[PDB]
Amino acid sequence: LFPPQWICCDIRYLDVSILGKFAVVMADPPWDIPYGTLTDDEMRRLNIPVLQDDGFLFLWVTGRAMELGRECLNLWGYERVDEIIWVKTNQLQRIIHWLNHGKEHCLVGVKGNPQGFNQGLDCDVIVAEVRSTSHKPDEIYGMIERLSPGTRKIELFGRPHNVQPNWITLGNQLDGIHLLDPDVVARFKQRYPDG
Amino acid sequence: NDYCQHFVDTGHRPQNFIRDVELIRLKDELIAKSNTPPMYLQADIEAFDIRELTPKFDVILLEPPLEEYYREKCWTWDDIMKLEIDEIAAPRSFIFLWCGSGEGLDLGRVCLRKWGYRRCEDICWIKTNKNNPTKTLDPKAVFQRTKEHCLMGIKGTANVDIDLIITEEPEIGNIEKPVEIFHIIEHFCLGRRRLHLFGRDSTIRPGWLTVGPTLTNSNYNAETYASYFSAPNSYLTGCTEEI
Ligand SMILES: NS(=O)(=O)c1cccc(CNc2cc(N3CCC[C@@H](CO)C3)ncn2)c1
Repeated sequence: LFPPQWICCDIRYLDVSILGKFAVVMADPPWDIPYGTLTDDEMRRLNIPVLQDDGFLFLWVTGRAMELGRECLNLWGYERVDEIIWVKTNQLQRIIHWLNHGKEHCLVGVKGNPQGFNQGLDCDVIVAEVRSTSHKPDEIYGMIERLSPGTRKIELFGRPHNVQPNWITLGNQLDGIHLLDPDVVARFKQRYPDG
Repeated sequence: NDYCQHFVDTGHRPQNFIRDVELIRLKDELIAKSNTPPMYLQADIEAFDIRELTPKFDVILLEPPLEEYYREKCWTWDDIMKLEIDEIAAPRSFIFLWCGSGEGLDLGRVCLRKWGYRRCEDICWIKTNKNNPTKTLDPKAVFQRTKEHCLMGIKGTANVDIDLIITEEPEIGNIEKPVEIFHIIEHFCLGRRRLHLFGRDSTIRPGWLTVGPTLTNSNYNAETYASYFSAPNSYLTGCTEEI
């Protein structure tokens, strides 16, 4: 079911097996590097491996999660095959520790043997302006749509301004629950007869 | 405006449209004053006992020639990870490793850890294509690869620069890395024993010892080199006035 869907929840506990398989997973984890943080073992234990058979994972990382993200990636069954760099600018297309940071990284991992993806259409650098807190650039949805047109995809730790057609968004700052896919509405009922 | 869509429409990479690529310090004169003379040594590093490079280095810049660069000897991550880097690094020292844009982003981190470093920065060389708005994609690649990474590691116990370098994609077959990495490195004021492995005649630079198989000439002498850091010049930051 095409239009946006979402589940306000605690991702640590939601039985994600009801959701079925996705062509693309994207995740902006609250790495422990406070608020709604997961620990490294809580991250490690996320049941990512059930969300995909063949497809791609897009995993935002910073600081020491550049290493821990790689660990989770491989633990979850993925090989990192690309790494997208979001160069951050401010309005005037000007670039907004030991070095000041001009960028955020998004590891790209692959599981299985995906077929019918349009690889090599976009390049691995996003240039966009910074917006609200942990709000990743919307260009990413366009990149992933061109890479896997039409398919079902899932975003972890998203906010209301992240809901998108063909996406199921999970996160605890969403507003309630809103599922349209028949298959996933069924399973959600059998697994949670009372919400 | 969506710059990723534009790249799909026109072939102009999104970084083509970054501009600016007040207040003055120009301390670089401090660096240049304390700089040792350039020393350089032709050596086949695969067959070279790196332990003959003394003393121990405060900064190592490692630029192994990766196969992905060519699309007279390419080095695999197998070869690189077996370099005995930890035997020449000072107990407190820094490494800058060019990792390319493929498997090296993972295997370079393995190397850093193997040799005793923790990664503290990830410097991205972003390559614009203003001069001709797509190469043979590596089979695993999902996207077109328009950048390279240089990993900064630290072992042992103010910011001027950003972790980006933006230059135009060099001609095919030109493997040179942006000279700007030297400026970032020297701006840290880290220590004056600075080694560039796999440097070339064209990268020789004051304040650095350059070792590589393609150097046409050598002037390296261990005792001469050691002399530049003998007392009272020992723990100089390289950003201080002369004693
Ligand atoms: N009982 S709890 O309040 O849900 C709760 C309390 C402490 C930690 C956690 C970690 N688990 C999460 C976090 C999460 N976040 C993190 C912050 C940004 C937000 C954007 O929507 C997404 N989303 C779903 N699960 C949950």
